[PDB]
Amino acid sequence: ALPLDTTWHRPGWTIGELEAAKAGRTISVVLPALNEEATIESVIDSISPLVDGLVDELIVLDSGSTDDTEIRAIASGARVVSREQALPEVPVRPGKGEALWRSLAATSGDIVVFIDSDLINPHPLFVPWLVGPLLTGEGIQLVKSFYRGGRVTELVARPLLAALRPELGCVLQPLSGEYAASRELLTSLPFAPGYGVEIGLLIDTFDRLGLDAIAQVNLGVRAHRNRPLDELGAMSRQVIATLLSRCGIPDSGVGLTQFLYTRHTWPVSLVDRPPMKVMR
Amino acid sequence: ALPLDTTWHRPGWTIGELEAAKAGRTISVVLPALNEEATIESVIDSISPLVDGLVDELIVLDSGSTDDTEIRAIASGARVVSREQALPEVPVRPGKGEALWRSLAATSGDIVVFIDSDLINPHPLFVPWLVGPLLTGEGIQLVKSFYRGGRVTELVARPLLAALRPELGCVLQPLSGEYAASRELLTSLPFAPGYGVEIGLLIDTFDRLGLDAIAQVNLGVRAHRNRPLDELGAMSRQVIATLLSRCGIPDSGVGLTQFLYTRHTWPVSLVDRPPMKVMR
Ligand SMILES: O=c1ccn([C@@H]2O[C@H](COP(=O)(O)OP(=O)(O)O[C@H]3O[C@H](CO)[C@@H](O)[C@H](O)[C@H]3O)[C@@H](O)[C@H]2O)c(=O)[nH]1
Ligand SMILES: O=c1ccn([C@@H]2O[C@H](COP(=O)(O)OP(=O)(O)O[C@H]3O[C@H](CO)[C@@H](O)[C@H](O)[C@H]3O)[C@@H](O)[C@H]2O)c(=O)[nH]1
Ligand SMILES: [Cl-]
Ligand SMILES: [Cl-]
Ligand SMILES: [Mn+2]
Ligand SMILES: [Mn+2]
Repeated sequence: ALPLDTTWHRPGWTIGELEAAKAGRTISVVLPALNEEATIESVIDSISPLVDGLVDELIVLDSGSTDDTEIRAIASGARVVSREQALPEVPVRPGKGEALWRSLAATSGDIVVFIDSDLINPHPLFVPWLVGPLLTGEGIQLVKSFYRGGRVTELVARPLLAALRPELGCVLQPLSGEYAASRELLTSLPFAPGYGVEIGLLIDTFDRLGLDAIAQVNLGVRAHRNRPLDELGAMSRQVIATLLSRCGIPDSGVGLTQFLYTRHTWPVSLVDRPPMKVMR
Repeated sequence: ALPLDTTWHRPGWTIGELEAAKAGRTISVVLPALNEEATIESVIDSISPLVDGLVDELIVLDSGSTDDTEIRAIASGARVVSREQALPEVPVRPGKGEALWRSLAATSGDIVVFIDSDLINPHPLFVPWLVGPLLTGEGIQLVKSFYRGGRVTELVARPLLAALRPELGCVLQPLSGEYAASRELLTSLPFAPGYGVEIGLLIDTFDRLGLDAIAQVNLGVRAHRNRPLDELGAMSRQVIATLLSRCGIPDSGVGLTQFLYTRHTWPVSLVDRPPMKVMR
């Protein structure tokens, strides 16, 4: 009933059917992680039984952790790849976008799945639920999750999309960290910096391929790290810079300032990474 | 230390000094109210001792209440003015902006003060603190309050201003409902609809008069009705339509939709009321 292919109920497919449907295509899973020692093990454990079956590859992309993220992820059997290791010829910039962009060079799967590493008790059918529409459908090259409280999503991302790309008004969670896409699409698109990366991929995919190429899947309920409002403001600012730029609007480049009563300025970036294709 | 005149500490002035400084100028106070029976009395009580002294006029602008707002405000001694009564030649539209715009025709003070009517225990020096810089300073024609959690302010309004009008980055509470301004300025400016009205007045004042004409004052701590996120999303959407329009950006006019799992669409308006001047 939406112009967008939307699975509302627990998808039907079994692990075996999904695996059959691959037909020579490979699947990489990527867990970006910055200081997530309390949750990383459980996220890995939820996925690693799929490895050498439905999933051909799982990595943790460690984004500069100074806690025990790497040693715990290793103890869980995971290959852990630093930003450095992932693309050593290019100096490292901070932010999630960079980490995901670099993960394209550390993986070789025809389909790439992203899952956040701060999730509290993730379901082991997250990945199968997400590759469903890529594997069985035709035309689909991006799958976003939705769930059941997304303050930045509900107050910033979705109202700005109603304002400037109303066609995407039917995406329920445009900022979701859990999503899958073809390598062909991801290495052809630029990667916005920091927390701008999801909203950039969504709009560029739509602008380049239209809605027919985009699916969304219910993953149930989502629980993750709840962050203080001051941190979310910084995030929101980067979401706005990236969204305005994709819509042709000039962004000042001036970072958000907050007065807690003292003055702090958060970084914002107007620099995207290019399509990973150009690094061939 | 800011390009904006900012009173950080309890203003010095006394009620008598402020009253002397009026020099023939009159002061109207306006309380917009939609279904605020639990708080309206205390807000009125906090201000009505100023009447016939510092304040020449106090009204409640009743915005269509179906609870006991009017009868309680009356029992508190307040003149209660409906949207109808305030400007009978023009049919009533919904939203806060309309109510404030109409209040310009129901008042005659050279200075107009707005105070929200859902405030929990407001301080009786709110109004004196707000008219301070209009009464004593020179050049000032708008005074906004700030305070000490403003989710729409911190995630939408202030980051969008950093993006599109960075000069206003130093306004700490651009959406505050407690503020004062000259009649000359207010009847010269258009009034954005619904919850767009504050952000519209701020940007138009700046664009027309620059920062020198704008002051802000600490009013301490603010407590008010906490609204559900779905309601705030609608608010945020109107804040965005109004902000984009003042910045020269085309807004789709498409209202926000939410899926709670069922589909609802909230109204958004691209229609401003004209300067009240044209209704002379
Ligand atoms: O520099 C960074 C920052 C974050 N992360 C990881 O990225 C994931 C999501 O980060 P988080 O700090 O938990 O973001 P959220 O506050 O949850 O933001 C939501 O909205 C963001 C904007 O789209 C998305 O990037 C997020 O995935 C989404 O969960 C987590 O596993 C982090 O460890 C990094 O790897 N590097
Ligand atoms: O149609 C309406 C809606 C609201 N109100 C009154 O306006 C005031 C503020 O409304 P509220 O629902 O409490 O808004 P907030 O969620 O607090 O929104 C904040 O941010 C808004 C956008 O700028 C401002 O309009 C508000 O004053 C500010 O408090 C209250 O006294 C309401 O009774 C009306 O009179 N008519
Ligand atoms: Cl291409
Ligand atoms: Cl004029
Ligand atoms: Mn998170
Ligand atoms: Mn309120």
